[PDB]
Amino acid sequence: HMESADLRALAKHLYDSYIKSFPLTKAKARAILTGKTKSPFVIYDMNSLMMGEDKIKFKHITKEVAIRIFQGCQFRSVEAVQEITEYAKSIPGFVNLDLNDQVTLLKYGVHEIIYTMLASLMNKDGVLISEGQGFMTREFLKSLRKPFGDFMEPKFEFAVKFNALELDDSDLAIFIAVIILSGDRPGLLNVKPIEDIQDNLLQALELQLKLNHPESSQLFAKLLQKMTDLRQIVTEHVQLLQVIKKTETDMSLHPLLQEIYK
Amino acid sequence: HMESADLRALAKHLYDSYIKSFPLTKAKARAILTGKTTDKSPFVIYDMNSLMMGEDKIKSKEVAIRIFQGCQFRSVEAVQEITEYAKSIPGFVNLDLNDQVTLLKYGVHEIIYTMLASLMNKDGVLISEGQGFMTREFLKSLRKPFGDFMEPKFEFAVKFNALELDDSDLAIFIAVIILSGDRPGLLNVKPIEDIQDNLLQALELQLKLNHPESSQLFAKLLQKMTDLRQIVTEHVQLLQVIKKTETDMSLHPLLQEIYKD
Ligand SMILES: N#Cc1ccc2c(c1)c(-c1ccc(C(=O)O)cc1OCc1ccccc1)nn2C(=O)c1c(Cl)cccc1C(F)(F)F
Ligand SMILES: N#Cc1ccc2c(c1)c(-c1ccc(C(=O)O)cc1OCc1ccccc1)nn2C(=O)c1c(Cl)cccc1C(F)(F)F
Repeated sequence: HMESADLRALAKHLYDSYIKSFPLTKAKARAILTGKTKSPFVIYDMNSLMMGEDKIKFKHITKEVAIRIFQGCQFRSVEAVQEITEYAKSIPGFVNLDLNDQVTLLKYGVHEIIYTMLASLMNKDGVLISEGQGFMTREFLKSLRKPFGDFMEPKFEFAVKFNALELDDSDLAIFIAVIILSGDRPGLLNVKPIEDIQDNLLQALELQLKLNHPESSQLFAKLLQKMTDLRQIVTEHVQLLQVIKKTETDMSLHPLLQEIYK
Repeated sequence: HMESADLRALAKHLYDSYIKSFPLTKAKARAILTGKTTDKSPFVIYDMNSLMMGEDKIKSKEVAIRIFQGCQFRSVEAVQEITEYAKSIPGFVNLDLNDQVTLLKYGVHEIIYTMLASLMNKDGVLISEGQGFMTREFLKSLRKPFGDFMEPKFEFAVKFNALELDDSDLAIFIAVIILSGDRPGLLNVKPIEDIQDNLLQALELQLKLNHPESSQLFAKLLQKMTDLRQIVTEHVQLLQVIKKTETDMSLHPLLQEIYKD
């Protein structure tokens, strides 16, 4: 169906575009998390949060602290959506799809991709922020009041298991493309070219994982099994947000801000 | 990890055990559903009157309850058939005993949905070992919550059935579902994953040999193991709500144990 050279070309194409599209790759994030490269500024409690937003001055972080961090996660997610959207245009065939289907694939895909790429920034002890210039501890995030603490912890829980696959950026670039080209998103008009592109991406991912992880038994199957979960986690996620909206009233934004985050 | 001759041997073993464990294969269900055979034709239940004729042909409760209890009775038998099949999977009975219980507890429902599809087409489902056929339309028109309890099974089945898997494919697929290392509370994840790795390898080769023109059927089938997780969760959220409303219903103790947490 496809030749190995075409699959390697597709894989290289996607890695290159993935490098241009996302500000902090997994390779650089890991160097920061491990201690293998200016230490990031560490946020571990209320006082160090206050110094970090007065020193680094995070555009997301800057009345109650738990609310402020939660909304900072939203600000960054909105940024990620545009980065993923630009990445999608580099996937071969994507821009030739019907315009409504492009929108639909992005609309229902970004949540899964944001979770996936968040893991690249996370270890069991915390998460990089502001392009790796800061590090906020898991314990500080989990200890936020209300439901905000239990909103943060499931991301870490997923990340630790996903990170045990030890995927690198060239693996992730194809994996992310596969998620986008999901022919079962609701309301798609023309499923057939979407599945045709996804089939080529899956062949590419399969070959990429055998060449890059030749000792990792059935990694391909295990990664698709993670694409199973991601569906669940995302559904859990939206049910968490809606509960927050109906319970909390200290969370009103300028109506324009609400529209941006709609 | 395993060689192809070993993978083909595992596939044949599993298909043999599957035939021995499940009385109504997909091959026989399809022969019944397709027809042009006088001897295998089912009696079709499509409304209240034909249900009552069916009990005098195929062989005090409100109709939706009676149908619902028929589903439970057969689900319990399915659990029994799946348990018997599971013990034939190499390595399964050598696992920690608590993990065997745990794998069955979280696996039977996903398997029941998978094998229910074999009995289904877009118009209804085989019952009574294929002697009867109850229409989708009749099931969906049951009152209360029972009508919409039936329909999602059909929605999954029409999509799963588009893969056109036969029984030798399904025997390996079902084994993979059972040997899932991510079930909550497992004690020894690694020996389960080691078994699943061999079953996945076996499934991969089996689908390439049996569906050589079916591009990426392996990946599409594992993606189906996605939905199944969703369907099962919707199922229990319906089943519990029904439990809280209806008391003319009692669940079989085997099923009761499975749904606890
Ligand atoms: N620790 C943690 C934590 C917890 C919940 C989170 C996130 C982080 C993030 C997130 C995603 C991507 C990136 C990135 O740099 O690539 C950075 C992120 O946060 C950095 C950050 C950490 C600490 C305080 C402020 C910001 N997103 N998010 C969501 O909740 C989320 C998700 Cl996963 C998917 C879709 C939509 C959303 C959201 F809109 F609702 F936010
Ligand atoms: N159409 C349809 C329909 C709809 C809901 C159903 C079922 C069928 C079945 C079921 C499962 C396996 C088999 C089999 O022959 O292998 C047969 C089945 O039904 C046949 C049949 C249909 C109509 C009237 C009488 C019998 N089970 N079930 C459940 O609801 C179910 C499930 Cl999936 C898992 C666990 C527990 C349950 C239950 F206890 F709650 F019932």
